[PDB]
Amino acid sequence: MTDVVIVSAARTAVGKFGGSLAKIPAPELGAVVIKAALERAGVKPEQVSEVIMGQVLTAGSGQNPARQAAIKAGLPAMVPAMTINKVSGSGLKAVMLAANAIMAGDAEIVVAGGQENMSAAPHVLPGSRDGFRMGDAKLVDTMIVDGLWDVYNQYHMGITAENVAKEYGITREAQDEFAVGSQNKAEAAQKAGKFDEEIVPVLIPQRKGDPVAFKTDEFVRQGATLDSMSGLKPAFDKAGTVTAANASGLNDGAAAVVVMSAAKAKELGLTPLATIKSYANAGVDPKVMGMGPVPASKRALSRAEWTPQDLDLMEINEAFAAQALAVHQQMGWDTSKVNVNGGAIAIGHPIGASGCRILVTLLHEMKRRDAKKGLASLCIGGGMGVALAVERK
Amino acid sequence: MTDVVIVSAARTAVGKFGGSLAKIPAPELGAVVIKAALERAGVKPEQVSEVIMGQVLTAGSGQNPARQAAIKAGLPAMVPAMTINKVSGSGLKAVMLAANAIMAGDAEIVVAGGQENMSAAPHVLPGSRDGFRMGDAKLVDTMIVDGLWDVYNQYHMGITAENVAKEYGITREAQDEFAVGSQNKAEAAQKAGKFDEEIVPVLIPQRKGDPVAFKTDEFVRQGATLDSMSGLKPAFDKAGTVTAANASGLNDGAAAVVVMSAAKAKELGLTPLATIKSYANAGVDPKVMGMGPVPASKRALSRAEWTPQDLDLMEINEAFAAQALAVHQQMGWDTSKVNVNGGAIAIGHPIGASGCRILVTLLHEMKRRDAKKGLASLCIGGGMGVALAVERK
Amino acid sequence: MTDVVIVSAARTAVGKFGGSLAKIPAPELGAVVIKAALERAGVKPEQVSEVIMGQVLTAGSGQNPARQAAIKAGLPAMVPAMTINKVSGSGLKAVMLAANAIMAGDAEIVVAGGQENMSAAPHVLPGSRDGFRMGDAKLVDTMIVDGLWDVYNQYHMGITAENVAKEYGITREAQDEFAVGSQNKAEAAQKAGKFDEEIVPVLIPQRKGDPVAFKTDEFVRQGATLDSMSGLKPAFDKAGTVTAANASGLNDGAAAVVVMSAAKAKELGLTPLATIKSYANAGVDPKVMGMGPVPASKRALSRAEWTPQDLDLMEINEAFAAQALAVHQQMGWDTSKVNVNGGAIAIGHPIGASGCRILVTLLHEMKRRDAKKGLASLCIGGGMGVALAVERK
Amino acid sequence: MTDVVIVSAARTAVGKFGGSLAKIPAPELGAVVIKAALERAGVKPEQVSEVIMGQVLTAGSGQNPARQAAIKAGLPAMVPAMTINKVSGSGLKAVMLAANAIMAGDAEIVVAGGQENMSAAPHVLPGSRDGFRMGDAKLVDTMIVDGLWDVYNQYHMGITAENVAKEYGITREAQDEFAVGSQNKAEAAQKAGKFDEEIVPVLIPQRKGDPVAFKTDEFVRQGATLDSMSGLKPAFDKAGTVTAANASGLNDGAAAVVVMSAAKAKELGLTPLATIKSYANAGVDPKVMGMGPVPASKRALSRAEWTPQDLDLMEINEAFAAQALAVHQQMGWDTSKVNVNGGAIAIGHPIGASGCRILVTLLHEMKRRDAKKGLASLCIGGGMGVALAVERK
Repeated sequence: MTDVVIVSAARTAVGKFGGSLAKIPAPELGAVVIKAALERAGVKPEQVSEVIMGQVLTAGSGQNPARQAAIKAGLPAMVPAMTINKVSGSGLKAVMLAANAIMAGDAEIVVAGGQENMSAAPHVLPGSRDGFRMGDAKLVDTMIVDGLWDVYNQYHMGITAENVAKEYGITREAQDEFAVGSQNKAEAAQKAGKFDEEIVPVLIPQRKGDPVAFKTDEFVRQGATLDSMSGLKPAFDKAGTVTAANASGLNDGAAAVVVMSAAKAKELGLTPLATIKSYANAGVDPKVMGMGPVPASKRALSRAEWTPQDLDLMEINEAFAAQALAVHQQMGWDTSKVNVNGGAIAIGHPIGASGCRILVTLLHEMKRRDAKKGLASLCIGGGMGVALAVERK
Repeated sequence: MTDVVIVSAARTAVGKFGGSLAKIPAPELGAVVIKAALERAGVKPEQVSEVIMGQVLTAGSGQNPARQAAIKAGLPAMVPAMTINKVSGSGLKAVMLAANAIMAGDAEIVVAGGQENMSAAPHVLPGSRDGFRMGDAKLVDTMIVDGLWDVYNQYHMGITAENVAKEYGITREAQDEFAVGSQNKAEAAQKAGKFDEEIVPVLIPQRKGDPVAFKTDEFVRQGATLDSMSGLKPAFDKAGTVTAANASGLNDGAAAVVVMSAAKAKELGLTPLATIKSYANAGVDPKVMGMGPVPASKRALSRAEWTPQDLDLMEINEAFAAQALAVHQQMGWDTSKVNVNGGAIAIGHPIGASGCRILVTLLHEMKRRDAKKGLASLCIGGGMGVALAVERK
Repeated sequence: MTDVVIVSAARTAVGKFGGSLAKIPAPELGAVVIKAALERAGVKPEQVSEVIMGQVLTAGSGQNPARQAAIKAGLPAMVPAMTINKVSGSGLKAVMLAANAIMAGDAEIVVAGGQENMSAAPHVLPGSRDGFRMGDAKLVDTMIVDGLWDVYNQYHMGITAENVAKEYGITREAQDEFAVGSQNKAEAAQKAGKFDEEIVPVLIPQRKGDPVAFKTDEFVRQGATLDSMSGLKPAFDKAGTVTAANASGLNDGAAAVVVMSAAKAKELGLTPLATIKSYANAGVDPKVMGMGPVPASKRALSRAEWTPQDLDLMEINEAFAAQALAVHQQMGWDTSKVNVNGGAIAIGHPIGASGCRILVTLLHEMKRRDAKKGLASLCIGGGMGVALAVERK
Repeated sequence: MTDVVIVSAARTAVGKFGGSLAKIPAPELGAVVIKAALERAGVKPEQVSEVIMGQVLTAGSGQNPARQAAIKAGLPAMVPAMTINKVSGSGLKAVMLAANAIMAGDAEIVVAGGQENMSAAPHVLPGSRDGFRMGDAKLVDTMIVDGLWDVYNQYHMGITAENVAKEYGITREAQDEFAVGSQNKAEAAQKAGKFDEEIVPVLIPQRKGDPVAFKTDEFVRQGATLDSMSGLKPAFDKAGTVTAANASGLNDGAAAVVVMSAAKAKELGLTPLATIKSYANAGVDPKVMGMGPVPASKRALSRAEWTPQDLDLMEINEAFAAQALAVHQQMGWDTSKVNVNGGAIAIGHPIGASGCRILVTLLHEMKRRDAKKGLASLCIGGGMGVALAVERK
């Protein structure tokens, strides 16, 4: 059939919970990256066939957050858009959907990624429409129930990370060591300007002044040490191993890529960043959802006819050190090539955006080191994984 | 390219607002129809490659509503699922994504549809994290803001219907006539048992008694007359034309179809209900979103190399009589072949499910009258349409 | 100092929970009875020195509910008013404060009573001003927390009634005979027109035609039998004696009397309903709050130099059969003189009003029988009692 | 009826909105002053006949806040208590009711005052019991609606201040100058230690450390100048005179006095702080509620047979400089004898407590300077005033 290529890539910086992006709605972050990614590609808004954006947390967001991002980015009304939710998989699954559509001949050019503002997620009042005839009622945190809580077992994602830690023998000390590594890798990449090219600024309005650009991954902890972690108390289970320091955060951000067939890029005179080599999803038991990247990455590698050793660089999302370590244990690949600029423990985890955020990061680093074969993969609440492989000439 | 077929199709009856389905969460509705479509197909749950369900209103619904439906339907954890939101387009867009993934080689068997419980939609409290230092605060109705309110113009979907009525000269009296036709057609279909085959029952628990089977479209008003409608006051604009009787309702329901390649159905010994001939989306100005089906249906017909006159049967969703009538005026096709068993004014409009609900109704009627060429289409809040054409041997 | 007289008495009928008064704010109910009590007394609004109304549930009620009722009853701005809260004692305590003011020469004519709309009580959101940075938050039922919940032991008034039943050996059977007696006596009183004179109609706006006059104690169960109660489940504790049928309900209503010195009444040419003989409060352990009426009634009788046997008629509130029966047990008086027209189990218990409601009922029955000596008393959540004795010449 | 005397007086320091007392519920503030006032007087908890506490904002506070203060202060269950609401009049009115009760013979020893935590007042959800079938709902601020908002005119207390400013010609300049005066007087009293004796410390738990003694009027702004006020935006009306600096604030605190007959204090060997000479209430138009102290103070002076010139010392509450100035203009009294240690503009205005707070301040300063004739008065939302005159031998 047809090869799919990525012609451009952009992300916002990732905001801390209640931080610099907390008052900017997720679609407005999405618009920043859709607009930037098209500019970078040299593609006019009217040439876009569709926009697909992941967003998990949509309570009170208004009709179709992806359409809002597309319109706010300047795209004309003739360009249709769809919002998707595959939890942390969303941002990457959008690119997968774009590739399916191009391959099927349903679309020519697709802007795909994800957008999330966890800070702005509201509380919801279940049963409000009916009323509360007697007795107390509950205001439920949508960020938790819709973003972070397993339906089937009724406990937090952090408990799934405890389950994975026990199953694969991932100790508290190894978690913390992995977490310090991520922070120091991120600090080192940040301090050396390595995130400069991939980040586009978001202008934050200021009461009686000009807006200020936000363009730094403010969640990254500089000068992080093992000692600053090894004393912390477990966050989710009193006898447990997972802490605030060895899990990712609650974060805000967006990321997008522009996708088209290789034949279309050549028709337009565009040199692609990379070819999409393969992609795959996978399902696992919700109890061990952090393991999804294993069967997903294995399926993606098999579709690519690659081995884990053929890879030059990977981005494997760090929702929890416990799960990222188990994944590395089970894949057997070389971890000096994974998250070389740090991961989500340091950078943050805006759930519906991360899938494309890590792809953006992967592509920019590949180019910088002239890596030829890369993979991005993430675990997914409710027991899934997605993985996508890219190849450079 | 690979031909994609639909091998089975099932819907719940549509519940009234606060009616028989009001306490059954949308993913339980989806489960009922996923499970029945697979039974009807003769496809085991472990054969399924992916589930894709639309659901618009997801506040407090828990992680990834489509996964919830899949798991509740008895599908194993290895089967991935994803939720989508293209407003009222969702349930039909789901089927489109399924066909894309089959044609691309990404999936083999997909269960695709939509699910919605508008009755259960809650209120949300924006700003609840920060708190309310002084003064009052708004509890926002998610059904309205997320389902029924245009972002760009900040008014109800009903005003977009008034815009269309004005633009296209659709009178109050023409709307009411249409609406009475739809109710009378739905009444005739009910009395004749036309919906018996497509409807699968939902068992409604009863306090100290056996569950009761809900299996009838309880929103349908039997004995509807013009005099019952022509006296009502307009619902959205005091000088307008759109009333509660010539617009659809707020409703609960779900619908699903099982999709696979023609080669796969042959291998499995399955006789399809139909082949998917073509499909398309479209964008239009949000102010006239009701017109979405015109460019969508023209693109789908074009892709099929059919003309409007080639069609034997259509299902064009009746969000508002005003928009359904403008769509017919612009397409110029034979309206005696449209919504022959009634439409949403009568049956209801569970937004995230409607696009698959109408597909289910189309396919069952096509089979009963031996129609060969069909089309389903819907408008979409924010200014879009989708359309899908099917063909039977 | 002075003899204090009651010149007039009026009450609304008592509304069922969510029933006929549920949409009428408490001060508007209080306005009804203040206006009516003054017309019945022959006292014009500008002669009033003060208005004192009990209201327990005042969340979102607006500034000073008693002043609202006074203004709404047509009293001029020059007449001050005060709201009080002694839980169920409130409505009677108002009368006691009125009589103190008069005896001290602080006031001349006082309208005193209480008003309550339990149906309209809202939920509150504690911590709302600081916000809920992460996690679920509680909407607290003000009816329960402010009206019905013991602060010190953190359980329902119904558990205090279980405590009383156990300590004084009041059995489930005793309680149910008491409760059926109350229903039957109320039904007989309604048939005899006993409440025709005391009740002031409240006009209730209707969907269609003219407002309907609400003027009947609609909570009273006609044709109640022992068999309808002896089989029910306990309402507050598995091992309990207290049920929905042997406790009163959640109710709406108001009541007021007009109070002044005997000398002021003769100077104005008015004939009193009765003279206030004495009154008292008392405190008991919160655990057995239902016994409050014992030390309160003993103190009032002692202040009157009367014996329990001197009484012709008593109104002793029946929040719970369990506590009313223990009160009777400890006082030793003839229970056939008590609540002769039925009590709160049948009529209902609008908490801030009930203390004057029962006095109103007492005074009208005393007149009709030409009884000479009476007493009203109530228990009070948090461990108190109030009692007040009246004499007719 | 003998004279009534005040044997002791105690208050907390006044907290700023969201300040040092913010997390201490009102009845706990109440408890501090009840216990202290009894200790100062030499009265054992079990000798108390009744506790009477003002508290305006009671939404979710639990049953009978006055009783809660009494029990928390260590008074036995046998001591009855009552909460009252006459808005800002509440705390002085409680003393008035205590005096009426002693004169009447009803009580012997009464603890009276008020308590308020405005910081902690929650939001309420009106109609929550019935639910919100469609459309947005409103969370309402109970501080504003129950404490600060005029029922009849539907506007803030600040607007009643603007009414008084216009009607009595009280300029923006005159108001800023008065306000600078109050702040400067309070500053000097803090440096001098004039409040040392009246204030009782409240221990604020620290999380990190031992609990800190809160014992200073932390709202007082030291170094206040005319220049810091004279350019501020009006806070309530655009064409207005009232600002955040010439009005008091939103505050937390409690105060109580112990009251008994002169004969009783002699029997117990107790030296009064003062004799209650007289007291009065009054009503005015809600629109001009700030003038309430005029007729209340004239009525109280009249019952005392005093003239305004007879007074050695006054405490007239400063809700708004606009009304305090109008009150002084109408009474004609010596303003250098009013609020000599500063007033509410500086000290703060915890509404249900302020009427006792100013009395506590009055009594301590009267003793310090050997003043013989004193008076305390405040305005009341909804159009009222209260005044109480005291006399030292």
